[PDB]
Amino acid sequence: APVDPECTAKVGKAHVYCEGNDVYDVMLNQTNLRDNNNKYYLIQLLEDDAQRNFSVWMRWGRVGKMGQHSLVACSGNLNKAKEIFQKKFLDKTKNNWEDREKFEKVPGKYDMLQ
DNA sequence: GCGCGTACGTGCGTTTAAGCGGTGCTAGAGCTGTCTACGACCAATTGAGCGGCCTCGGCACCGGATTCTCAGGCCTGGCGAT
Repeated sequence: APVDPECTAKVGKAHVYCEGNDVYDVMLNQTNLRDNNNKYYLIQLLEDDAQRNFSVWMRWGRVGKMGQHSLVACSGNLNKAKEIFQKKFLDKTKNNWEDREKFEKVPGKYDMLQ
């Protein structure tokens, strides 16, 4: 699970956060020819290499384009970083992160790659 | 090949002058009669029209010069989607 190369402030200084089978790195997509949508949204919970400190990276646009981004700082509070990661995934897909081993999908919202 | 905008083809209802048969009249095409205006007939005169003759400048056109306009390019704002 690599850190986004567009995360130029934190790539090569941090890793993706993981626990047991779970991995806090996910790419969302939404494509719809009726209204000409073809877009993406990357989400990553990142932890620094040298110290127990956290951020949520996010990067989005039209598919294959640079678009926009944000690096949300969480200090030593992993629970805040988990909450922000899970909230963005929930708001973009109308369904939970945790009890979704089977990926159900709804209209007007993002899909997710494997 | 086709998205989608619309106008006339097709069915029902209203009502008006087309189509019609009788009544009635004089407007005017056609018949019969008047009579003199004028083309073609018939001839001599004579110059305009047409056949041969020039002769000159309108036109085509080759040399040289300038403007018109199509083809081959260039850059900044509108607003599209994120």
